[PDB]
Amino acid sequence: FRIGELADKCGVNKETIRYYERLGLIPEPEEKGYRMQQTVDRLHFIKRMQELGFTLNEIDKLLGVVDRDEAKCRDMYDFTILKIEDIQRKIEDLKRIERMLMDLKERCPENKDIYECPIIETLMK
Amino acid sequence: FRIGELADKCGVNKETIRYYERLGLIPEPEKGYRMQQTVDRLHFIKRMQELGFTLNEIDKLLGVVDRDEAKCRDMYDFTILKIEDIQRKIEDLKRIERMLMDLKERCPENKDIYECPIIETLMK
Ligand SMILES: [Hg+2]
Ligand SMILES: [Hg+2]
Repeated sequence: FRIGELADKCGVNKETIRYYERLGLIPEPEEKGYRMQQTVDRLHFIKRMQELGFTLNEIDKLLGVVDRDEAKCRDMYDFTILKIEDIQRKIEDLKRIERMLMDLKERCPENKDIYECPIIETLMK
Repeated sequence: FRIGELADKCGVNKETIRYYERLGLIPEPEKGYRMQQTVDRLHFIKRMQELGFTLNEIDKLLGVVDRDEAKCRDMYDFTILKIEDIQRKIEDLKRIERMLMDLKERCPENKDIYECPIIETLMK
C-alpha cells in the first residue's frame, strides 16, 4: 500500500537499515516497484519499543522469538518484564550518579567566592 | 611535563577534537608535542562526562569557570543544575517503567496464544 517516503508516516526517516537488519520486511514490486500495511504495523511496534527503551538489538532478538513461537503473548509478556527490570537498573545507575554529585557539592565551603573548589579539586585527582 | 598518548593515561583515546574545540590547551617544544595542567583539566572533563555532563555543557561551564573570580560558586551552581537534570531523566524513566507495567497488565491469564494485547496496543 505505501512507498517508503510514505510509511515514513511511522515517524522514521527513510530506513534501509531496518530491512537490511531483517527487522522490517522487504518491499514488494507493485507498475514495476516499489511498495510496503503489516509492515506499517511492525514499524509502529518497533518505533514504540524504542521509545520504551528497548535497544535495536533487543528488538531483534524479541522479534525472532515472538515470530517463531506458539505462545506469543507469553513471550512478549516476559520480555516486557525483563524490560521493566532493565529500566529499573538504569534508574538506579542515575541515582548513584546523583548521590555522587550530591557528595561532591556538599564538599563546598560556606564562602564559595574563591578559586579553589573542592568539586574541581576532587574531580581533578 | 607529559606527551601525547601518555596524556591518554587519562583514559581517553588520542583526542584532537578537544583542542580543536578549545577545551584543551597545547604547546611546541626539540619539537614535541608535549601538553600538566592539561592533565588535570582532561581528568576534570572526563569525570564530568562520567557524571552526566554533555560536551556542550562542559564547553559552556569551562567558559564561565575559566573567566570568573568565584569559581567554586560557579561549579557549585552548575553541579546543582546537573543534579536536577539527572532528576528529570530519572522521572522520565519512571514514566516509561509505569507504561510498561500497564502494558503487561493487559495480558490474559492464559498467554499461550497468538494475540498479544501488548503488541496490539503498541501497533495502533
Ligand atoms: Hg501478551
Ligand atoms: Hg566548590
